[PDB]
Amino acid sequence: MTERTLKVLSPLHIGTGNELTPVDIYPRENIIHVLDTERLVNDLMNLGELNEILALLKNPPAYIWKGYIEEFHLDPSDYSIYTLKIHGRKSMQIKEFIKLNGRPYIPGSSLKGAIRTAVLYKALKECDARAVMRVVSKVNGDVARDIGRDVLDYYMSFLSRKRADDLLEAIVFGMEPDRRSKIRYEPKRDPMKALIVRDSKPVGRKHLAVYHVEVIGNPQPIPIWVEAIEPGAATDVEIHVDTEALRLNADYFNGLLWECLKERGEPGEVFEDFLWEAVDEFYTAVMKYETIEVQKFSQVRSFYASLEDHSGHVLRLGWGSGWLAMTIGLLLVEKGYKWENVRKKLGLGKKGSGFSREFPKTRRLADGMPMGWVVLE
Amino acid sequence: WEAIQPYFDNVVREAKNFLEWSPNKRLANAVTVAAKTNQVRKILDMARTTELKIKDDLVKMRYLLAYTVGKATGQSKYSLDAFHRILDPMLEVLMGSPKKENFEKFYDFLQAVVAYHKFFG
Amino acid sequence: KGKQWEAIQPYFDNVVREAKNFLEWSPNKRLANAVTVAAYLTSQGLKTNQVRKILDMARTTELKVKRGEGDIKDDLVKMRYLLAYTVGKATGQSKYSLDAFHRILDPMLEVLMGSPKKENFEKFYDFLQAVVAYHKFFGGG
Amino acid sequence: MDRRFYGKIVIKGKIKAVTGLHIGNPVIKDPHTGLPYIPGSSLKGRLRSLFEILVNSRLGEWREKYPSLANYSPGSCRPDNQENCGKFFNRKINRGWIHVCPDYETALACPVCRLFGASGKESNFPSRIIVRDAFLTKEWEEKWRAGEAITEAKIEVGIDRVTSQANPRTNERVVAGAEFEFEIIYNVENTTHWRDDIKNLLTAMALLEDSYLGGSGSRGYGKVKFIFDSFEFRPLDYYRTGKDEDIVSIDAREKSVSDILSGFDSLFSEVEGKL
Amino acid sequence: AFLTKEWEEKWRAGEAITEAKIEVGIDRVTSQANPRTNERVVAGAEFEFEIIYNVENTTHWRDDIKNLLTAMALLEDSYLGGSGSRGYGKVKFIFDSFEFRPLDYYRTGKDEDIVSIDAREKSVSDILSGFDSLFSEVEGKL
RNA sequence: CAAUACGCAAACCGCCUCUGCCCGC
Ligand SMILES: [Zn+2]
Repeated sequence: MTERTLKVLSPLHIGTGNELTPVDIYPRENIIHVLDTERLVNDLMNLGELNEILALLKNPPAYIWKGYIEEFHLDPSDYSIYTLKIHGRKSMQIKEFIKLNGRPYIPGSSLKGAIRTAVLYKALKECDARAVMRVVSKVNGDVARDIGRDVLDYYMSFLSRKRADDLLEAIVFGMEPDRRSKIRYEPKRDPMKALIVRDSKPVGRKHLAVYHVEVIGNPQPIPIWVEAIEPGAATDVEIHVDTEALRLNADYFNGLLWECLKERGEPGEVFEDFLWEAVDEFYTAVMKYETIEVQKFSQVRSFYASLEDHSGHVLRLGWGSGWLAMTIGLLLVEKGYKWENVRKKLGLGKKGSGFSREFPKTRRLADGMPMGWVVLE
Repeated sequence: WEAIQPYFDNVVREAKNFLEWSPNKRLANAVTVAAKTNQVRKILDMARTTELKIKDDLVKMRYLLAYTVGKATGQSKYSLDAFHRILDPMLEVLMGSPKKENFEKFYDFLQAVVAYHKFFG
Repeated sequence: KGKQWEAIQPYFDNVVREAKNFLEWSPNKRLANAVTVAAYLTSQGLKTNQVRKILDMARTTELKVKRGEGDIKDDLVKMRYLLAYTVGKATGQSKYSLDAFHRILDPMLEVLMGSPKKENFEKFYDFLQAVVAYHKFFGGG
Repeated sequence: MDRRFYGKIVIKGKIKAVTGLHIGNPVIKDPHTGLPYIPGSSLKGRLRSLFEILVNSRLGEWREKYPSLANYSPGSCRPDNQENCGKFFNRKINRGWIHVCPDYETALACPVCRLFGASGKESNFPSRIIVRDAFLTKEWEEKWRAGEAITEAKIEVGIDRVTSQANPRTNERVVAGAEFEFEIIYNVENTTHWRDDIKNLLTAMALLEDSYLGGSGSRGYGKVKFIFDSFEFRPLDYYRTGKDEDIVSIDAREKSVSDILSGFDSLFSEVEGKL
Repeated sequence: AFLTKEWEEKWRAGEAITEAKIEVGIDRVTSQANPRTNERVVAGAEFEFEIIYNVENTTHWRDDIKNLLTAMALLEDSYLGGSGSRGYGKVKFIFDSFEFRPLDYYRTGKDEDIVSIDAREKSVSDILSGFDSLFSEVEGKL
């Protein structure tokens, strides 16, 4: 297949590491507006200075620093998003979406990193009796992975910026020759270098709006303002596997993922079929796991029961996907105390350690919708 | 040690015009200047843009420099307004100036500040 | 091996700063020490590609000492901060290797701004190429 | 033995990027003008590497038509340290394996090495295509002057799984939509086989429109889209009279797959009368 | 051939003249990067050449200047030295002046040397129909 | 009442392997 289009079922924020200060914004109505400082500042000179360089650096009481253009001028906006929520007293930092010409698209590095989490989950399920024969070749540390006994039961005690997944990515994707440690990752040995995803077509201005993300898990909830693609927008993305790049590397790949493909048939032929069966088994499993916790908001469960009977492949993206959806640690729930000492080793809570709500405490949902759901087919 | 930095604040207030020194003072200022990288690159790399290039961009080069200190609030204006206080007194002069010349000695001063920023940390 | 990198460096560092001016000795001493300079830089990696901007900066005005200009102010400015930018851009395990190479040249650059231009910078540039040349002979490049 | 010359088929056109491109964290640029540009080696060494891999699978179909494919089995000399043996990728450059036929008459018979050139020990067969650099087009030369940014930046992140440790970096890519201007000249030396090499070069281009061009590519950093403008022939008589005696091939709105497909044999029909 | 009056001053003003291009080699299997560096002239630099043709026989100079402009008109489509097949050539002749420099020039010193018109013409435009018109007044001197 | 705690990249790979003065006095 080529040009496998998608749709959007919840708010979806792909960050760019940038926020809109209140000098960029003046909401005249329930609609909001993104003013053009470079053009507006250079357009407010004809009527005259050094006052703009003094007032913007001062940041006084925002509202008046954007409504002072209303005196003898008006109508200087760029994008003019919608607020779509009962907020905005400016006092906000709207996190902006990634845009190529002021037009929102989905980056392909972000949809590949979600498939890579789904594919990593499938490799650690099926592959401890076969995980030693992978590291039997030029690693010599599989005896430690055999005496502990499913390499996960060793890695909880093996650990006991952050390079925590360094060995686990080197077992499922790329066995190296040697290192100062036991093994390391080699980018030249990877089936995922044959997985080609591309940036999608740009979404559109009509489907972009500001949101009001409330954080739930504490008695005092906090709001975060953010912009995200509204649910119901459908764009098209093309994903294909280059099978010719796997035929050349039939002897050079050394990993547990390659030892999941030689059992479904020809390993350069079933990798694209293994790929989506890994998607609908990581993300349906994190979909069912969130029906256990009812701390959110009621209506959240009526979204999750409606995610079933929906054709296509369902997966998370973006910013509101929690620790449960960007991490192997869905599989590390069934350990309990084997992961309880290690979750405090890294540490989590700050400003000692969170005892009973260590990992799953935060839920970031926009307008009562669990954000970040995109369904391919 | 803030007074020795305030003793260097007079040295930042010494170079009112552009031609501060052709000798070691631009370094010796910058050693004591550099005694967060990610907040400045819309001026640091923006200096790299305007070098090859002009006059209408330099207003934006002065508008973004005050846009940095106007964004971050709280405890995040202190070294912000300080680093604000060095650059603009050498950029209020350079509006009506030669462009390919007379800027190099600041263009070599701008780069020398971040150079000792990473060495001292 | 690395046990030579601990002893010979600490034998040489007090001899390094005590001759901070580049016009120390035009005799056999500055070549005899320069082998010992690359002797404790042998056990470190010391990649040259980051130094290629500095050495070409030393190359492009080496012609300009030779009847080009009589001013090495604008060049030697550019050599001082970029060599601080060397750890100023590249950190890590190559930083501990490049800190020991920083401490020899930085005493000698500050001479060269007020130095003669036909003299005392040739005495630096000859000590420049003595560090590189033996470093290729002990096994580094 | 017997190097000859009948003409130089010139393939002008314009490389278009529908999706953003990267070369190499800055994209390398023309120093005298500041603009980024797609080099020569990234466009000739990319077509060779999408044609040595294509020939590797098909050593049964081309061996009846090309000699010196029987001298190799489809494989790799990466495990076994042998220079010229049954495996198809024979030259260890310093550490990489690139298929170069080690003789003139092997490369005269090879389908790859008669086109993308071949080194050797005392043979050194030279290429037949010369691929020039691609700068910006003259309508996109002026968006640099008008301040419409010919490039952009991109912040990714690398998520460590356990601690959710974000490790971001800033890629710098050419903006999607920027259009270059490429140049491939085919040096017609042997009239017996040039029907091949024109339908064989477009083979390597057509796989490139499905693959990526430089950069990462598996994340969005490719999408070449070859917009051809005009083949011409430039005969030997063009360089003596200086006329416009170069046969224009009409491909103003045609694709790489739309030339190699039905429509080929009528376009190159007057060149065959010129041989 | 040396750089033109202009490109001498771009070495005086501070602009570079040589660039360092990094090229790499890649294995088709393990994607093994094999890099290198090249010093090449910066693209767009400009050298002043001069090619003198010693006219020895007036019988055959028309068919011998045409051969020089045939070897030049191929060189503009080929490359001039270097790696070349990967872009590194692509050279283009910009003719300043053809001048005849006759025999009566060398004894006397009179500025009577025949100057042809080659202001804004390609190397293929000299050999274009008009070579009988560009070098027509050379026929009067034989 | 609204945010600030922190991160600006780590790696390996750095040239290669063919040729090196004939002819005529
Ligand atoms: Zn071959």
